[PDB]
Amino acid sequence: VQLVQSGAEVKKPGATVKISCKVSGYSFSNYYIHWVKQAPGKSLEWIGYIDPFNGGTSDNLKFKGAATLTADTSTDTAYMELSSLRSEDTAVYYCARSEYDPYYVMDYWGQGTTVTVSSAST
Amino acid sequence: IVLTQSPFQSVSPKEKVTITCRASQSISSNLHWYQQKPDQSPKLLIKYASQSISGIPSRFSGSGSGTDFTLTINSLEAEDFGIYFCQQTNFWPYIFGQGTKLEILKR
Amino acid sequence: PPAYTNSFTRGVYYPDKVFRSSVLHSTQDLFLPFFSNVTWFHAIHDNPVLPFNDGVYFASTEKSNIIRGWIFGTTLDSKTQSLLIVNNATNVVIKVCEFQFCNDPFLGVYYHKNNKSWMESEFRVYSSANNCTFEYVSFKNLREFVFKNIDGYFKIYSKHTPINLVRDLPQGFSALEPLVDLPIGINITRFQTLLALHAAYYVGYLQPRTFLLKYNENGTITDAVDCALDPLSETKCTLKSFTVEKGIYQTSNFRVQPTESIVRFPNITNLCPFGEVFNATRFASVYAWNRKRISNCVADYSVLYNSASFSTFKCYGVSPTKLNDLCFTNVYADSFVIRGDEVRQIAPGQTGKIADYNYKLPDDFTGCVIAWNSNNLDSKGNYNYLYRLFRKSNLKPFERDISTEIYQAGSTPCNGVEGFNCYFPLQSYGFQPTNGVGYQPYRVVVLSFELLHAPATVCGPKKSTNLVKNKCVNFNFNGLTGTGVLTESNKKFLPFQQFGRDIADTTDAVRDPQTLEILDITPCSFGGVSVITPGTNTSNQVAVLYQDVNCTEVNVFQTRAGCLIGAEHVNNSYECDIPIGAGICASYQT
Ligand SMILES: *[C@@H]1O[C@H](CO)[C@@H](O[C@@H]2O[C@H](CO)[C@@H](O)[C@H](O)[C@H]2NC(C)=O)[C@H](O)[C@H]1NC(C)=O
Ligand SMILES: *[C@@H]1O[C@H](CO)[C@@H](O)[C@H](O)[C@H]1NC(C)=O
Ligand SMILES: *[C@@H]1O[C@H](CO)[C@@H](O)[C@H](O)[C@H]1NC(C)=O
Ligand SMILES: *[C@@H]1O[C@H](CO)[C@@H](O)[C@H](O)[C@H]1NC(C)=O
Ligand SMILES: *[C@@H]1O[C@H](CO)[C@@H](O)[C@H](O)[C@H]1NC(C)=O
Ligand SMILES: *[C@@H]1O[C@H](CO)[C@@H](O)[C@H](O)[C@H]1NC(C)=O
Ligand SMILES: *[C@@H]1O[C@H](CO)[C@@H](O)[C@H](O)[C@H]1NC(C)=O
Ligand SMILES: *[C@@H]1O[C@H](CO)[C@@H](O)[C@H](O)[C@H]1NC(C)=O
Ligand SMILES: *[C@@H]1O[C@H](CO)[C@@H](O)[C@H](O)[C@H]1NC(C)=O
Repeated sequence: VQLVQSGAEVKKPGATVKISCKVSGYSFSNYYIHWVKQAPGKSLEWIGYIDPFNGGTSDNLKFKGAATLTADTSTDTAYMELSSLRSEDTAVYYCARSEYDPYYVMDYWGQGTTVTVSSAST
Repeated sequence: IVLTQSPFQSVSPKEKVTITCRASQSISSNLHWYQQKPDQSPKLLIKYASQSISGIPSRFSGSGSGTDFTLTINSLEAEDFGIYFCQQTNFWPYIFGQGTKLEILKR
Repeated sequence: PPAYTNSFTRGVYYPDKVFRSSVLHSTQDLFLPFFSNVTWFHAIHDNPVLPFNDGVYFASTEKSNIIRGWIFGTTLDSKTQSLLIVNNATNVVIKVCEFQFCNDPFLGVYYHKNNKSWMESEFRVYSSANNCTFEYVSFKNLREFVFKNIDGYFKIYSKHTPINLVRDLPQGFSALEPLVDLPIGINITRFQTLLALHAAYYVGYLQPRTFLLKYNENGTITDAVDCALDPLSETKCTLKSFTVEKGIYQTSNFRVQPTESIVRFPNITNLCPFGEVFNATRFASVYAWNRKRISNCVADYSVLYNSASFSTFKCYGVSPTKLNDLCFTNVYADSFVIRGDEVRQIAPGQTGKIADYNYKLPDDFTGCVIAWNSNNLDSKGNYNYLYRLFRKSNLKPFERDISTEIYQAGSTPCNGVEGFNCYFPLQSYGFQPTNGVGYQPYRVVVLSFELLHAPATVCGPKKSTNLVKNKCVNFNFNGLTGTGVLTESNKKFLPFQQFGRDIADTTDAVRDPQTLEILDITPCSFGGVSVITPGTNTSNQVAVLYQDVNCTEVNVFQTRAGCLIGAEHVNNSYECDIPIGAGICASYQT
């Protein structure tokens, strides 16, 4: 019911962004989390799924940030570390609640996290 | 294992619109439809392509035939239209529709 | 815009407190090289924040004594310390006190009354002080102040000299005793001068040059020579002399730097067969799963890009771009068919039918669980597919349970026939060709490996660059490394022969692992650098001689000796004068 993300992260390209998806309102261990990228004005793009009980990272490669999805079971917070940042990674990163089994549904999500990857500082 | 949508559909209130999700080669009988309001998290309209999550308008329906999966809206309201997505199921990572911005005329 | 100009010789300073006399004494110490550019400023209609770098030169041309201030540090956030210096009514006033600074910190001038400029108490340099770790108190002219921070020591030097030039740093030599040392301990990356506002000054930057000083009898540095400035001055650092007399001195050496690097690894590096795991026609069923050894090979994931792919992809241990970047040890991709929901049931720590009974994976397993629908294929009516619906424990790590034995519910022994609650524990999945997403079988595969710690069997594909020729490069071939000039060579290497070598036991030819061909190698360049000179008594003009190179890697005359730069070949032939090599005798005259 509640997924709250760490705010916008502005980096230089090649640097690292890690983004927190904070679960509340449901059971974290009973749901995988999908991680969904929307490039600004572009389509929905799914970077990977994670498991609460495990290392359940899958990675759609495509854009490669050496990404790894870490879930903090104490705080129910899945992180997405997106490294090797590129100006095209600039986007709104959604985390999406996934089923803990095969039926892949994302009913409820984070609020989205804009990341501006540029040599242009804020 | 990549799916195809029509980028845009323009319809009028009460008229029926169908937005297609066209996946390459094999398809999976599950699919997930999403209405993205501008600058807002897309929300799942249709589950396993046959089902609405609770509270979603009865005008929101989905299906599939062959390699296509339809986002079918009957009797639109000018409040309704938005950017629409379909999500591939299984076959490794879920390849989301390019998106379809729905317009409703008659304003 | 910064208006540069030519440092000339300024910026020499007694590097220590030692005394000497009449003794050319080399020293290697941060200085301002000769004839470098200085970033020159004004006071008109001018005191930006500059980098401190390692140290800083400085000057000003003061008839008017205006430039009274210095503010050094890094942040300048008032939180760290910053030096401050003020020279007012002959009373020097100095502080490391911490305070926060103006847009334009400065001193004021209210022009021309009983107090000329007045506005001593202008004192808008800054907000206000905070913390103080030190205190001390005390175009005709020029004030040269070198500043450098080493080991808790900011340091100053100075000279006050009369000149007359309006434009620029007078050309002439005098060097800078220390005034001070301040044991402050700040770090300083930047600084700003400070001024009395109603006048030129300069900045250098210190570099780790090595100079040849010359002290005089009284012990005052009367001259200096930069070593690195130019050949004639690379000599004088060799001899320890200002006089450099006729003949060819050998100063230094020159090693052609490599282009980039070449990494080359044998083409194909063999292969790892996940297909006959994934695309195997008849999978063993979930209840008996394949365990399949894959070795001496390279993470093959490049077949897995093109396909309908896999209803899920989960491989536990490490990043999926460490598939191909990280080698593994005992590699068993587990070939089996499971029912649809059962991908959950394949995972560590799973309570479930698959997990607890027919296919059970460890909590310590590093590797894969991957799904795809075989309803498109494995479906029929196929009851040969089977599963363990019940078993009396969990399988040990990677263990299987083959039991066709009776599942015995009561203490009444069944004895190989059916009876009351007499069960055959294994059961089958009827596959109904109308199967839906919940009822579809998923062929599912699991890669066993240790992660690291045992030899690379499935390896990562190792990046082999492209090949460059006739050009000095670093390289590695097949783990053979070295640095050379890779050329094309008729050296007929043996079919199984890898290197070449040579009488001196030095790697010579190699064969490109991918495409099989005989590359030479060749050292880079070497050569000495000899500096031909007519005695400095005659000229300052030197002609370098690069021994033993072909003239590229450097009015150039390629010799039998080497690449001679700076002299003019002469068809005529005269008696020998400064013999060079191979019959080539330089001489000075027209
Ligand atoms: C030198 O002063 C600066 C204060 O600006 C310090 O430099 C910073 O050091 C951190 C390391 O923790 C770097 O990540 C920053 O990039 C540095 N800043 C700059 C502008 O380079 C430093 O602590 C000081 N040096 C010493 C030895 O104290
Ligand atoms: C000084 O800088 C100018 C550019 O303004 C450049 O043309 C000149 O070569 C520089 N001189 C030295 C000795 O580096
Ligand atoms: C110079 O400035 C300092 C600032 O601390 C002040 O104390 C001093 O009175 C001024 N005048 C002289 C002559 O030092
Ligand atoms: C040293 O200074 C004295 C001062 O008069 C002078 O007589 C002498 O020539 C000087 N010698 C040198 C080498 O500077
Ligand atoms: C490597 O690939 C090239 C491709 O044309 C081929 O010519 C060469 O023989 C290959 N070598 C090996 C060892 O696979
Ligand atoms: C399996 O065969 C398909 C052919 O449709 C091919 O695209 C895919 O790369 C193959 N993968 C494996 C693991 O054999
Ligand atoms: C060389 O010049 C010096 C002065 O630097 C002078 O004393 C000497 O006479 C010169 N040599 C000859 C041969 O004239
Ligand atoms: C010198 O280098 C040139 C390339 O500029 C080459 O053609 C020539 O053969 C070389 N000769 C010698 C003597 O090194
Ligand atoms: C020597 O004379 C020949 C003409 O016979 C000419 O080609 C050559 O350039 C001359 N040497 C020099 C250094 O000019």
